[PDB]
Amino acid sequence: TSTVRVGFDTPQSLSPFNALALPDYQTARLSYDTLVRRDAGGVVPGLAASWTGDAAQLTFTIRDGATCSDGTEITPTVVADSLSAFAKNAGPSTVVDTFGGLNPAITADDAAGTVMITPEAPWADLLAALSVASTGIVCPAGLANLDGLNTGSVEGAESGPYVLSEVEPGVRYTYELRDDYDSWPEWETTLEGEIPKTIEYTVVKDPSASANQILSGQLDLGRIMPDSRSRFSDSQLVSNPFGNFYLVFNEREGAVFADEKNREAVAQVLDRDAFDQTTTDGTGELTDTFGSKATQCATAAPRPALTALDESAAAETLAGVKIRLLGAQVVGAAGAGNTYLEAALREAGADVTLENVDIGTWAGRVFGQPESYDLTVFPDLNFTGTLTSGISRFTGPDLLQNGGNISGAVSETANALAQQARTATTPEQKCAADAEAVAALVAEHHTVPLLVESFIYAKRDGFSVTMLGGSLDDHLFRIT
Ligand SMILES: NNC(=O)c1ccc(O)cc1
Repeated sequence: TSTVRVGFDTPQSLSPFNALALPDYQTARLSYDTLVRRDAGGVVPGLAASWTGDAAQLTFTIRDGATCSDGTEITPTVVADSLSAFAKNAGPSTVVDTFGGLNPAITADDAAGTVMITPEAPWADLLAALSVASTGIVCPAGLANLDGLNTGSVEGAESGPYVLSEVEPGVRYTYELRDDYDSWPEWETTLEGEIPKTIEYTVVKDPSASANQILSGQLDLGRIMPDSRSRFSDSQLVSNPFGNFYLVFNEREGAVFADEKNREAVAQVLDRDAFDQTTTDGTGELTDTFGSKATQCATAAPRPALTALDESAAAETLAGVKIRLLGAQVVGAAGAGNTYLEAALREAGADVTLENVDIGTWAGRVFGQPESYDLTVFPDLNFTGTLTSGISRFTGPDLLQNGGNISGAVSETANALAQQARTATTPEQKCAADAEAVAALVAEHHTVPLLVESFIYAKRDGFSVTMLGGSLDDHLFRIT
């Protein structure tokens, strides 16, 4: 057999530029190629053979024999056109995350074979950001039709190994391997087995449905909730550390969590052990910061001072307070963590409405309609492997003003600390700024850092799956 059938969530977009949720990145990974790719000890050559520079400026030398699905030579102008189109068309949040601002300098040179990126101020995260599927290269046929990229394949747009051949919206996305592609990344790791010719990315509505369809052979790979583990042999399971979870409040003037006393009361109600039990059942790990111990600066001083549980004080504060609680269904099986949080808030006398929605709908709400909810457990994908990703959700200009500040938080201290992380002379001054920024954001009740989850793949005999270098959107499927 040459086909793999993979369980996944419904995409909200098949355009790299509009990618916000994991399924969007999963599809973008098959159809488009990024300049660099994740492997152990950092980043590996992909569509760029090598690069030079630092936080203030990077120069990528593009690789030879790189082709689009029509035949266009992938040249410096093709890449710079793609990366410019990304900078202009992607969500403000993911652009400032990639470039430290909305107006990077991007300039090709077909003679030199170079693509030069000059962020409007130094941005360390730029290199790691260009490993992320959403920065995958869109060939000229794709730039001609951006509305087309959203719903599936526009002939010749693909820089990547697969073309989406059949689409059944919200059901199945059938990918076929292109015969004219040997532009694989320069992996240091050796993978056992063969690149699948077909990938059937198959929407599962539910974790129970995921498990059943591995067990009955309707699926070859698929995500399992921790409760389903015992249905499988240890050999059928591949567990990786994945999303890092933390609270995000709507802190805008007139909203209930504009008032810090209300945010503190939520912190006083959220038992982090109980939240971990409901969400991961002990397959995950608690974290006081925006990442795991593998995250750059995540062990540097200072550690945040978390608000202690105080259910009595919280009951006085939240009596009849109206809370629009938005929940992603990845936060525990069918959003069980969001259910726990609603119940802890209701127990404190709050008038809580929970909307538990699929990851695609959740992402559209958080990034498109920020004023439409009060509180969410944010399941972050820390692509860049730094604390910067998380700090950006709470600092700088509001998302409403084309910034990355999802919450609309105004922390003077954290804003200034985000600025000194950028001016930092050394890695150590950078970690001290990042660490102090997280401590400040926790001390002022802008967030509660919760946990790092485990992504558990359950698989059938003859199928492997690998995640290299702590990567999140680069699931390496193989037939064995
Ligand atoms: N935006 N966040 C996501 O798309 C996401 C999806 C699944 C996770 O297990 C974690 C994060």
